[PDB]
Amino acid sequence: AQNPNCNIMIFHPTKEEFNDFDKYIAYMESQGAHRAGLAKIIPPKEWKARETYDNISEILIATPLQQVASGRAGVFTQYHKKKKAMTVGEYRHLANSKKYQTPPHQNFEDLERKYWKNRIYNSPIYGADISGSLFDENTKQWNLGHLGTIQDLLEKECGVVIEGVNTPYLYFGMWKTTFAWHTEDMDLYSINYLHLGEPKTWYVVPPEHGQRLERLARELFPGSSRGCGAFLRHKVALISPTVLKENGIPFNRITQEAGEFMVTFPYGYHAGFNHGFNCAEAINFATPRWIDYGKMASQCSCGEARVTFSMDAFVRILQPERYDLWKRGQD
Ligand SMILES: O=C(O)CNC(=O)C(=O)O
Ligand SMILES: [Mg+2]
Ligand code: NI
Ligand SMILES: [Zn+2]
Repeated sequence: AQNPNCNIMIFHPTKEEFNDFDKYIAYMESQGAHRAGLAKIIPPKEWKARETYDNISEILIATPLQQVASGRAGVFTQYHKKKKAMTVGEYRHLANSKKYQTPPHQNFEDLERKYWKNRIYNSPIYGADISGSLFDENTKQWNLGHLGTIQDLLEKECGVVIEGVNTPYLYFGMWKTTFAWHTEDMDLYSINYLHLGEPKTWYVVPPEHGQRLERLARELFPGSSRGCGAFLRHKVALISPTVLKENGIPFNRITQEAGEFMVTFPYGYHAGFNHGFNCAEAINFATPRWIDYGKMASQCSCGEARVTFSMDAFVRILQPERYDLWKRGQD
């Protein structure tokens, strides 16, 4: 068995190997990369996502989200308070202000210490989930707006044509902006490209040990667990590495820098934080190996998780028994 300790693997494809996206994912899996839940892909030195980032300031962040925490430093939830619209140029200036900027630090490990110690005492503002793309249309390799769609994968594997579309999303972050512990919708893959700015630190639990993380979360968030049998689908709960180590949960960590891709694998729980002003682009995707994970994915039916149009068909075809109850949650 390849990669039996489930370590995060890092890949350095040549320009030739960067042509065929599906083939390279399958290669990474042949080496055991999925066992970690997360992999890093450093693009060939010849590749670029676009020529410059000099003209992005007029993108609108229609609904910036202030991430307000409750709990203790290592075990907390966050809620998202909607703020007034602002442009990317306005948000970058805000991120760089004395109130929100990254503090002085020695290295990534010192910054990580400061994040876990102090996150809860501040409320950073995240421009998340903004439909669009920063890939130049002429970038032909690993262009997250030109991937094969999940609907076409389901049709190729299972023969059933379904409605729905699959487009990328932009994330504009600042110091302390936080992504809570989750897997993807329908336990899909995700791919995330850090276009510019400061790093993003990731934590991940191997897919084979995901249920250990779920059992800890039910113990640590006991009211949320009674409210919903899949409450991590709400994407609000944080648990620190120190707490995970104290409770024997297997995980790994890695820092992504500008110019790098990360891939999350089906049922790979992940969480993390931004180091400073940055912009990332991400999208879900599928491969043939996903189909069995899609069929087994948990679902929130309490009404909190509220998701895309396109998830309807995935539930309806892969999980017909759950469909009725899940759709009640969506309506
Ligand atoms: O970058 C973020 O805030 C969150 N991204 C992801 O969870 C991802 O790409 O799957
Ligand atoms: Mg612009
Ligand atoms: Ni994710
Ligand atoms: Zn729920």
